[PDB]
Amino acid sequence: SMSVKKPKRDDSKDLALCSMILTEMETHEDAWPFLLPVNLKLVPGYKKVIKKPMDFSTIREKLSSGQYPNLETFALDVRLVFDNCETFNEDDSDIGRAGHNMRKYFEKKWTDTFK
Repeated sequence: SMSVKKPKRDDSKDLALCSMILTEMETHEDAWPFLLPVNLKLVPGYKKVIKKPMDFSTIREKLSSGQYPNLETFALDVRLVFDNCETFNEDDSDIGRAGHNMRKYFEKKWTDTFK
């Protein structure tokens, strides 16, 4: 509260570390469904159903231009990628499985790096 602060958790490396994690996700063999925004002109249903589209290129641009205020808003957009994927894709499809694999991969890097 006013003039009463918890000790300062060092956040000065967060940008570098989120960038490293994102590189690792970009270079995963199962990243291909997530590298670019879904083409809303060419994929029936996507625009109406998926209220907040998100992809790794869009997260990379946001990260590079100071549009994440903290590491939690970064994790929210990564999870949005996989939450959208589960919304639109069957679990037993190549893309559905890719999204599960990537989410697992992310969450381990996240825990190991920050928790």
